[PDB]
Amino acid sequence: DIQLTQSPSSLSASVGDRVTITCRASQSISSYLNWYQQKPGKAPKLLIYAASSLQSGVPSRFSGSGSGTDFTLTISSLQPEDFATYYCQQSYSTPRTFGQGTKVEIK
Amino acid sequence: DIQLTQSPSSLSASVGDRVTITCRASQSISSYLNWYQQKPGKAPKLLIYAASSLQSGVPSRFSGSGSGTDFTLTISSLQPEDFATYYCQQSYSTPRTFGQGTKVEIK
Amino acid sequence: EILDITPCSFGGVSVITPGTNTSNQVAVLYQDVNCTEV
Amino acid sequence: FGAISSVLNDILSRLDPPEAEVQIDRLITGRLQSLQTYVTQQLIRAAE
Amino acid sequence: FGAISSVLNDILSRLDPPEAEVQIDRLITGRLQSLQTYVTQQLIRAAE
Amino acid sequence: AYTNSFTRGVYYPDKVFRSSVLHSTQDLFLPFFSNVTWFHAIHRFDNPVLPFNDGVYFASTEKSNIIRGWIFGTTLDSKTQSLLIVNNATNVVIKVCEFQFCNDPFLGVNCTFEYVSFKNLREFVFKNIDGYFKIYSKHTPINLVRDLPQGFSALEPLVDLPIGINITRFQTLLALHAAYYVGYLQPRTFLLKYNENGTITDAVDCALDPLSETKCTLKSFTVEKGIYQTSNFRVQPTESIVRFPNITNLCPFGEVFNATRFASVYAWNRKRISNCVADYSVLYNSASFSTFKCYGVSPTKLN
Amino acid sequence: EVFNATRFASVYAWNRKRISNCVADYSVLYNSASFSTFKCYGVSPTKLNDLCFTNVYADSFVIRGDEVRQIAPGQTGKIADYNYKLPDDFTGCVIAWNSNNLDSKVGGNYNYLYRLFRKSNLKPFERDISTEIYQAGSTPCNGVEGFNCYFPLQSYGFQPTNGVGYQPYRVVVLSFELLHAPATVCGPKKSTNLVKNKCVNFNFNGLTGTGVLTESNKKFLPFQQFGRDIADTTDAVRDPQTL
Amino acid sequence: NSNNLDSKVGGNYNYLYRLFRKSNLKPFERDISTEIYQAGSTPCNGVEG
Amino acid sequence: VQLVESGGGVVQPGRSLRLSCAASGFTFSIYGMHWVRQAPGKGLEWVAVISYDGSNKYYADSVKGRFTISRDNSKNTLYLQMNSLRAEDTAVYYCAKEGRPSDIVVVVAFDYWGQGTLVTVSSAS
Ligand SMILES: *[C@@H]1O[C@H](CO)[C@@H](O[C@@H]2O[C@H](CO)[C@@H](O)[C@H](O)[C@H]2NC(C)=O)[C@H](O)[C@H]1NC(C)=O
Ligand SMILES: *[C@@H]1O[C@H](CO)[C@@H](O)[C@H](O)[C@H]1NC(C)=O
Ligand SMILES: *[C@@H]1O[C@H](CO)[C@@H](O)[C@H](O)[C@H]1NC(C)=O
Ligand SMILES: *[C@@H]1O[C@H](CO)[C@@H](O)[C@H](O)[C@H]1NC(C)=O
Ligand SMILES: *[C@@H]1O[C@H](CO)[C@@H](O)[C@H](O)[C@H]1NC(C)=O
Ligand SMILES: *[C@@H]1O[C@H](CO)[C@@H](O)[C@H](O)[C@H]1NC(C)=O
Ligand SMILES: *[C@@H]1O[C@H](CO)[C@@H](O)[C@H](O)[C@H]1NC(C)=O
Repeated sequence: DIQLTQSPSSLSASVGDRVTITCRASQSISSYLNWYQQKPGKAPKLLIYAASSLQSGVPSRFSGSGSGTDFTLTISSLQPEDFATYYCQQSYSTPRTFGQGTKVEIK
Repeated sequence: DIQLTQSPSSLSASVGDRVTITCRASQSISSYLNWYQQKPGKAPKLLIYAASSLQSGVPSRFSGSGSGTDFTLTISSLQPEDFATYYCQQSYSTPRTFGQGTKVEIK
Repeated sequence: EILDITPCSFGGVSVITPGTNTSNQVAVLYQDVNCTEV
Repeated sequence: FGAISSVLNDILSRLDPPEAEVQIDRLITGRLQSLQTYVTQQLIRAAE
Repeated sequence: FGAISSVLNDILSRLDPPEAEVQIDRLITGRLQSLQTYVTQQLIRAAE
Repeated sequence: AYTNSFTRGVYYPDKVFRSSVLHSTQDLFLPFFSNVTWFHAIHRFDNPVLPFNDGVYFASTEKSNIIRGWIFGTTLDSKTQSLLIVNNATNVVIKVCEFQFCNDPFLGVNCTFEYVSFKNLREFVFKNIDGYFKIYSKHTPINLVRDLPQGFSALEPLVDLPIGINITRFQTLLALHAAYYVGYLQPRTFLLKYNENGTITDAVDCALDPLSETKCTLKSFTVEKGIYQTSNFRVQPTESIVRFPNITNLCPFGEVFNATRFASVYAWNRKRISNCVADYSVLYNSASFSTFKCYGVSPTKLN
Repeated sequence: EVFNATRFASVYAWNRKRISNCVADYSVLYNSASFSTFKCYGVSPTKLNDLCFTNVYADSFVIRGDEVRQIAPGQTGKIADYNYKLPDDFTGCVIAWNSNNLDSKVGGNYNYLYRLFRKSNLKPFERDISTEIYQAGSTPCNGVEGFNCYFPLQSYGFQPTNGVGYQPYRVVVLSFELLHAPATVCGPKKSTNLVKNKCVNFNFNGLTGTGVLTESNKKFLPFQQFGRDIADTTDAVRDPQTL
Repeated sequence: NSNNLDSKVGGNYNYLYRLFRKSNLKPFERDISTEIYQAGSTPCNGVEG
Repeated sequence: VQLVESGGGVVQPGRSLRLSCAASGFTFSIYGMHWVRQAPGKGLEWVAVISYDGSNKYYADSVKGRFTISRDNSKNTLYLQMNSLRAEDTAVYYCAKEGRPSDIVVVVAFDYWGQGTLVTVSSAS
């Protein structure tokens, strides 16, 4: 089956920081990761599909890249509303799994 | 002749409210209503023409619809700057008339 | 390997008839084919 | 003769000149070819 | 005959009908005149 | 049971008034001397569902007006669009609902368009073409009870009506308290002899037999004594050997498409590929690619 | 009612309302500026009012801006190769005008479909509504999800803020079938009476041509209309007004 | 193109269009007739709307 | 487009419960429907997948046999019957729309979600 691994499991950073989160897949999927942002107490929001493509209405500071097994979600400049839990979601095959969730907070 | 009746005559709503203003004609015009926003003490501004078509430079939350006699202007998320008086204006024939004006206020 | 290609047999088809008003028995001539391809 | 219709009035009637020419010019070339063959047939038969 | 290739199968194989027509129609017209000429050659020589 | 469709089946193909003209037409006709499946209405027996086709010839000998109806459906079970034609005592009914048909659909003694109006041959030719449904008819009286009469009666076009379906199955409706025949048309070429008035009096199948091919070629019913060239013989290729060379090495397109450093436009790569078995078909069987417009060769055939 | 319709169908399943036995009046119909594209192929559009057709065909659907150029004879493309295919000998023409007036209300319209890739190219004039699944070579199917079993029907995301080429163009295509059959549909031209035994230019049911019209002793059959010659030239017609 | 010299900053409105006219225009015919458009239904000459 | 999640609350252990996922704003009959739970304090966990017609339904190994997800395209509503609830089943649950981004790339992604409903399997009252 497919296993999703995130690193770090959590972190904190200040406004304007460049954040990088890595999602590694069990095997070569290369086209199927999906980055979702969840504010606590609310529903997740799709951010990235195909592991490198940006969803409309999302600020351009959000950016994604990667293929094969190594994937990354980056934000050039953290903003006061960015701070939430991010899940990478592969869509390669059923049953689709998630990562362990990564919560980025303030410092 | 052609007569325009609006509903409500006026209202108040909080920021983000979906506010809907209806304009009915005397008879079927179906393509000629024009929604104009007038702030107090200033000149009116075109918002919608042909009762459902958007004027450039107008925020997307502004939205109009309708045909025949039934026409409506809808705002998805009320904003601090939307509070004004709105007039529906038919263009079917002379003498081209207006509605009774609908003032949007804050509560 | 050295191969020749010879186009497959084909000929016009002619119909032998006595005048119909005499009879309707008919014989057919196939032009320039061996009597195996028929 | 590789045109939309044989009847000349149709092509003349339905579609307007600018593209009608490309349609007729095939009718003319075909018809003119037919008539020319007939004449050459008659000339040879005339000699016989 | 002013077409992409003299061999019919080529223009038949390589291209599907919509463009094939304009190419083939040139071949057919070219061949047909060649056959037309040959017959008129025979008829005249037949008379002699 | 089988019998001989001697000459019946010719119908005025179109709307014309040829007088004493031998006019050659190519269309769906019942081939001459064909085998028609012959169904009984005696004693147990039944009227089975019959396969439709490009066309269907329906000739029935009738002595007591038993036969009243026809069915034209794809499934005949209310799932799919279904035409009906029935003739009860004085009214002709045509309906096209998605009817719930009985397994034994018989007339005992989303809906759409509707219209309302052995001694006998009620010959019919039901043909469906180009989204149009045509019916042809004739009512010649006969006295031969055993089987079909030799003779030639043309069929006038009774009615035309626009359903536009796949009709692939067929069944008839008999009054239950009268044999009927079925033949399937084919795309034959016929030479029809119009009379002075325009009643078709005789016709010849261009492909029935070697004599008949000449009549079409001469374009005459009577041909004089002699030899006549009609058609050209051809030996059809039976097998098709697909012989290509014998080398096994897949061309390196993958690295071009899976390249990492595409070169700039001014200095573009010129990777040359040869002496290998390219496979274009699976290569472009992916929906990522946006533009594929091909000029010199139609894209599908590349393989 | 076709052009003033309220529920245009999706492109994958287009309406095919048929029109017959009525007096069409095309000329006034397109004498409006609303229509944005009017390219007519088999017929010069001006002369539409004059002709007589056996039967016409009203096919309408909704597509984005970029695809309207695709609907045309001899065209290829996603909708062109998968939704609506015109034969090369198309005789008729297409209509186009946007409906941001009526569609993509404000939040993402999702009621219009796409019919993306399917196994084989679509043959001309075939509405295909079979969207069970796609296979993509690699077998595993009927477990309908996710890998190389991709659902064929995409949806249009129609937005009021969607550029100019992504907007919904409501289109309707008219295809005329012109044959030597009793013409059901015709333009709105009144008729003069009949003048006989005289060299008159004549148009019967839209047949056209001139001649000297005289009574014929020949007895047509009731169904027959057009007399014809051994050389296959028109020689007799049946008067439409009086038999 | 002439952006450098035209469309100064707020919408240049000095260039015209000549939208629909009753009939198609013959070759090399400059037309300046701007009386009004009629659109089949009789009412005009109270030219508005 | 609105998706309505409801049916959560306080439930005793070992009992059963049916959750509702109401579909509006799009042709629901054309998209697979998924349930995903997120238990308090930890992340998202894929639960169930159904076909656009319901003819093909699959679950995660953690819930097989216990859970039965249902679909009624006639009224276009989604349901999940959980039987034999236990403390590990105490979680907020999301029903999320399937489908692909506006047009071609390849991937089928999780677009518009529900709002979340908690199903607390507790003996307390
Ligand atoms: C009308 O219905 C018939 C079914 O009776 C269709 O025929 C099927 O066509 C598919 C093509 O993919 C074949 O695989 C099936 O085998 C056919 N059916 C049978 C029973 O063999 C037919 O396609 C329908 N009409 C049209 C125009 O498609
Ligand atoms: C030709 O046939 C006709 C009848 O069809 C007959 O009267 C005539 O005698 C025949 N002539 C010959 C030479 O057989
Ligand atoms: C036909 O083939 C046979 C050998 O099978 C040969 O004897 C005969 O001469 C051939 N016919 C002709 C016309 O060559
Ligand atoms: C007709 O059927 C008979 C058997 O009843 C068979 O011998 C004959 O070859 C068939 N002929 C045709 C043309 O089908
Ligand atoms: C004949 O059949 C039609 C079928 O709809 C039915 O409506 C009608 O009552 C029947 N009888 C007569 C006399 O028309
Ligand atoms: C009527 O047609 C609609 C078209 O989609 C179809 O869904 C419905 O099932 C049909 N009615 C019946 C009873 O099958
Ligand atoms: C034509 O019909 C008339 C009567 O309608 C009849 O007298 C005449 O014999 C017919 N002629 C032919 C050739 O059938």
